[PDB]
Parts: sequence; structure tokens; C-alpha cells
Amino acid sequence: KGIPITEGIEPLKILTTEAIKSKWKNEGLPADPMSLENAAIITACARWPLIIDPQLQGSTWIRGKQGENLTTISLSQPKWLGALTSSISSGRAVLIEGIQQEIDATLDPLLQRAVKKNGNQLQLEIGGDPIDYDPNFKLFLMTKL
Amino acid sequence: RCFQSYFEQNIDVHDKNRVRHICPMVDIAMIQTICTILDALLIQHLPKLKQMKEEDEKQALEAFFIFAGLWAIGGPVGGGQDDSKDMKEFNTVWKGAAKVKFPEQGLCYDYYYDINENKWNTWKVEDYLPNDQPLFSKIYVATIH
Amino acid sequence: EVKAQMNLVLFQQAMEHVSRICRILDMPGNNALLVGVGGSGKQSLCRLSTFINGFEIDQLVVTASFTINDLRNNLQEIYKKIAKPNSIARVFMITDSQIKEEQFLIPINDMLNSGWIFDLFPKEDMDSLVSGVRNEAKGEGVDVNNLTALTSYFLDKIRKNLKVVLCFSPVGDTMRIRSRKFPGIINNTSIDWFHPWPHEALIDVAFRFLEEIEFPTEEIRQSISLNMAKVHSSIDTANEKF
Ligand SMILES: Nc1ncnc2c1ncn2[C@@H]1O[C@H](COP(=O)(O)OP(=O)(O)O)[C@@H](O)[C@H]1O
Ligand SMILES: [Mg+2]
Repeated sequence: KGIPITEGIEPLKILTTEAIKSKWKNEGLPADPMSLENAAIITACARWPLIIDPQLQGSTWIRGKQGENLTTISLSQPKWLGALTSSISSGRAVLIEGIQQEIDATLDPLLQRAVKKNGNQLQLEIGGDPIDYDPNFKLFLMTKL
Repeated sequence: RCFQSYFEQNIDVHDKNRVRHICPMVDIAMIQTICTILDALLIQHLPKLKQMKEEDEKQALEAFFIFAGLWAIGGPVGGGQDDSKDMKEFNTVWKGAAKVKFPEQGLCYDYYYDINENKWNTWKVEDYLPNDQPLFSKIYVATIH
Repeated sequence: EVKAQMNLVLFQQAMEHVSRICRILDMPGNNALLVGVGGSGKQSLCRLSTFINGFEIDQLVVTASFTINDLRNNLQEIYKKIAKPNSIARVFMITDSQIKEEQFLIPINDMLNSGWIFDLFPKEDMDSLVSGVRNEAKGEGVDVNNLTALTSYFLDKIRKNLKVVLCFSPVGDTMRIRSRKFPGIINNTSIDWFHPWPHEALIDVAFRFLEEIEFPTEEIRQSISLNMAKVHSSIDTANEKF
């Protein structure tokens, strides 16, 4: 096509700078390009990232990156609906364990990146009662399969 | 005599190969239908059977049985790759219905016994009449079947 | 201008899909079924297709906590608007997300199969609907105060003025289990399958979103739009290899 582009492009450099690859390396990540690519995707992701981690290699990295206010809530836990709602309001990050396949209908509105803005505040409808949504909320879905 | 003669002597009627049923009809069940068909055919033509002579009555009662018998095992016949092939096989074996015969180039179903005529006159269908019914499912065309 | 604003590409293949949905709605009594993968635009193509024709679309709203009796009351409200003689034919919109459980489908199939679900309203309420249709029957010149052909005529009108639109995804054997379980759905409704968007259509999608963005010679735009189609196609070929 002949579109203006640099002579030597690699996806790793665009997604993330060299310095932040050196940060990740310290937070229990290997130096192989495949894992850096993967780590670079989740940073630039416009959607919620569903991660597949046999040997929990991804999960260890996620725990390293999110040093502060990281909460891991499995699907099996009975107060997971109540915990997520309280997390959405004021949570740095959220991690969901298990959720191998057949994702619960309560998460389907959350999974949707479209949010409803009521004046100044932003409102996201999960379960019976709508919960107040805050910016810089992150959601990570890990599945061992 | 007719009941006894058509079930015991004919191996072809009870033969799985010759007659292909949709559902596995029991012997007793097919007899119950013959009886209920024969019933209604006697009530309609009771006054005609008394007016007629015993010789043409003896033909007429056999005919009534064949027609009733045909239909009592006719309905159950179907399934397979082609329904037409299973009918033609059943048409062939039943075509030998003792003294009474069916006209050639017609199915046993298509012919019904007329008491006044005695000619096994084929089923007459009423030429469809156009109707102003908006729904297509409401519009009913008559067929030989 | 009037309804909620919906953006769409309006490519050749999408437009063809609008045409053959408009066609199924134009046929009286016949119901439309749309089958396609998640995001095929079918729900938004239906709402548009409905509006193109002179029909009023009513979709049920499902809350997190919903009950069979709550559904019946939403349907019941729709049938009051159809019952009146001088009424525009109501379209009914359903998606896989709207069907939270399989119990909610049972009423809808008995509606869509023929007439209206058995014992939706009381007998005394039905009698008051029948009387309103009697005024129309006089104008039509159909037999009145027969209480057999009139009741029948009411079922014909209700059938003509109710259209049922279903939307499923053929991704699991769950939809196939719906077909097996629910006989009315597959035979009564007119199936419509959405194929993936052609390479030529994908070019037009990109060409629409790149508009109102600055470029050096706007030849980049026309080329990028090709590459956007080529990249999505090359994933499906790689996905087949995978
Ligand atoms: N042709 C299109 N052009 C632009 N956006 C589209 C198009 N088709 C679908 N979309 C967008 O994607 C969404 C797909 O959801 P929907 O229309 O309900 O289809 P589905 O039932 O297949 O998910 C639309 O609501 C709209 O936001
Ligand atoms: Mg959708």
C-alpha cells in the first residue's frame, strides 16, 4: 500500500517502552518476547482481558504489577456478587479466579465496556440494584485450563 | 371367515419386510381400528344391505372389510427414504384381497367401495375455490389424500 | 430524528438483510427468526427494518431478578394495544440475553405458533376484548352475534397484528437444544442466517470510521480501509489453520 511507517516495526516497542519491560522483569515475568507481547497487550487492551494460565505464570505477574489494593475473588465464593459491587465503587483492581467457561449473567453487563453516565457520576448496572462506577477501575479474568 | 382368512393365511401382512410401519403397531390395535371403521360403514349402508340380494350383499360385506382393513393398516404404513416405495410394496400384497379386485393404475387407498355402483369409484376431490382470507395457513386446498 | 440514534455501516450485504426482514414482516401471520454470531447487527437491523415498514416495535426489558408472572404482565400490556381495532401491528423483539432462563421462552412459542398463549388473561377480560372487535366485524361484513366465527375472527386479527422476532447465536448446542425442546420456533417462524461480513463490506466499515480524522493526502485512508479488511480476513484464514 506504501503507508508512511518506520523501517523496522515490532509490536513490543509500540505497545510499551523499553523502561516498562525492565519494570515487569522485576515483577516475576520472564524475558522471552511472547510473555512481553502478552504483558504489553493487557496494558493497551480497550476490552477486559480474559487470561489462560496453566502453571499460574500470568497470575504471579498480575499480583506483581498490582502491588496495592488487588483482590482475587473466585466464582465459588458466596459473597462474590457483594464483593465485586463494593470493589467496582472503590477498587484499584479486581481478579476473578476459576470462571473456566459459562460466564455468569451478572458479569455480562460489567464485561460490556459501554457504561451509562448520569450527570457528573458514571453508573453501571450489576444485579438488582445499580452500583456507582469510578474511573481507573481494572478487571482481570484468570482461568486455569 | 374374512378376519380369520386375511391374518392367518397371509404371512405377507405380518411380514416386517413387506409392510413398513412408522410406529410399531400391535396386532390387537390394528383389529380395534378395523372394527370401528366397519361399524360406521354398516350404519350408513344398513338400509341398502337389506334391500340388496344375499349374493351381492356377500360381495358388499367382503368389500367393506377390505376397504376397512386396507385403511386400518394403510395409516400405519410410512417412513423410510421414500413413503411412495413403502406404499407400492403394501399396495402389491393387499391387491390380492381374495375374490374382490381393485382397478389397475390406481392405489388401493384412492378407491372406496360404492354400494349402488359396486365399481370401487376413486375419491372425488372438490376443485379449489378462491377465498379473500389474508392468512395463507387459513387457505385450504382439497387433495385426493 | 424520532427514535434513539443508531449508527451502522449500511453496506450492500447488511442492506440485503434489511430487505429480506422487511419482506417477512410484510407477510401476514408469518414470524421472523434471525440467527447469527455475536455483533452481526441483526437486532439493530430488525429495529430499522421494523421502522421502514409501518409497524411499532416493543422489546421487553429484563431486570437481574425477573419472574414468569412479570413477563406475562409485559406481554398482556402488548395484547391490549393489538385488541383495539384501529391499531398498528406490534412487533415483538427477543434476544438470547433477554431470555435469562428457558421458562420465559414457553409463553412466547405458544403466542408465535398460533393466536395467543392459553390462559394469558381471565375469561371475563377476554369477553370485553371480543365486544370491541364486534364493532369492526360489522364494518368488515363478517357474521356478528354468532360467538364462534367472531371469536375465530378475533384470533385471526391478533395473529395478523402480532409479529414475533427471535434472535439467537448458533455457537453452542444450547440453541439446537432450544430447537429440539421447542417445536413451534423452527417450523412456524422463517429462519434467517447471518454469514460473516464480506471483504468488500469490511472496506466500507473502515472507510466510514476513518472519515473525520486528519491524514496527509487521504490516499492513506483509502489504503488503510483495504488493510483493515485484509487483516480481519487473514485472521479467519489463520483461525481455520489454528
Ligand atoms: N453494520 C454495523 N455498523 C456499525 N455498528 C454496527 C454494525 N452492526 C452492529 N454494530 C454495532 O454492534 C452492535 C451489535 O449488537 P446487535 O445489533 O444487538 O447484534 P447482535 O445481536 O448480533 O449482538 C450494535 O448494537 C452496534 O453498536
Ligand atoms: Mg447485541
